[PDB]
Amino acid sequence: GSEGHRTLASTPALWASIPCPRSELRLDLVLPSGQSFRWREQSPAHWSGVLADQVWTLTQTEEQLHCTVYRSQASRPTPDELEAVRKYFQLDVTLAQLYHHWGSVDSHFQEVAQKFQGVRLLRQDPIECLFSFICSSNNNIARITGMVERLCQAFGPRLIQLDDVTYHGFPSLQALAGPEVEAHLRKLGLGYRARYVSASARAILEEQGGLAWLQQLRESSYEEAHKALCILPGVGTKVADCICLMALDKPQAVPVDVHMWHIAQRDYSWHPTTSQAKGPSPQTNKELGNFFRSLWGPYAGWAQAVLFSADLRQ
DNA sequence: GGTAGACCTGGACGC
DNA sequence: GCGTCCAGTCTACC
Repeated sequence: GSEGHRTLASTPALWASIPCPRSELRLDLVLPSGQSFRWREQSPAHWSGVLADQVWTLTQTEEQLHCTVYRSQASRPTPDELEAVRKYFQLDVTLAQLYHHWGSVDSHFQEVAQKFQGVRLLRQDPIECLFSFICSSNNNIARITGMVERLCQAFGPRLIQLDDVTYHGFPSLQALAGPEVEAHLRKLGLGYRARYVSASARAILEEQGGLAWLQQLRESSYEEAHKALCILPGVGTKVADCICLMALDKPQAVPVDVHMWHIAQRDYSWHPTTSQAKGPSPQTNKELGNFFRSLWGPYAGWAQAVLFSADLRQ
């Protein structure tokens, strides 16, 4: 009853709603699609994870996004806490308006969008986003998901326990910059990226001015922001774009990877022009990003997520 | 300036 | 069953 992960049906009084039609958000298409790696569908149609330093479980009906929080006598999420959810899913951005625009300038998008509605971008914390995607390079979402979980378990603050799952907040720069972190991360199966994590945590704390340097990129320009991030070990052009798009409010950033290359070739018959190489490379990857920006506009990164998510389902 | 080529770790084939 | 293919970043040369 009062134990384990909650379900909308079991603990009715322990759920608050936020007006949100499935056309504006589809949890099943957003939470497991490689944006954030910290959400799990513990119960069918119920996703649990850490949001703003607290554990939440989210579920939705046709017109509502039901939220419950685990902090203190159990109670309903307050209006202020629900506002944390709204900000995380950037609910002030009307997805139906973006879908209309992209579909208007791109016939292929319109065709796909019809079947994959509700794919929006999460507004993530800079640190979590930075290190989660450092773990993403040359890897698959399933494996990345485990790496991130073990990393948080070992270096992140212990939050709450539901059933046999103990939730952890994301590790601080200081913790990731700690001694022997690399070796520990290797035993945790992060592979060569273990070095990237330690190396990048130390570089930020003792070379770039710390957390302030990162959070500052949020007001800087996409070009500026993307440039500064590539300085970090393990952070190439794709990772930097992921961070710009998902944590630094740069909606035009388009992370170029294997999926986008297949998509470009299969669905748009795209081929590099300003570059001589016919395959992925720093120049062609860059050109591909500009191509998608010219095609979709200021929110090209968001449109990317729609096709990426839909390309995942296959 | 622009490349082949290792670099962790499995799940997924193919034979 | 076992050796590949596959889900970016770094770097030693050309």
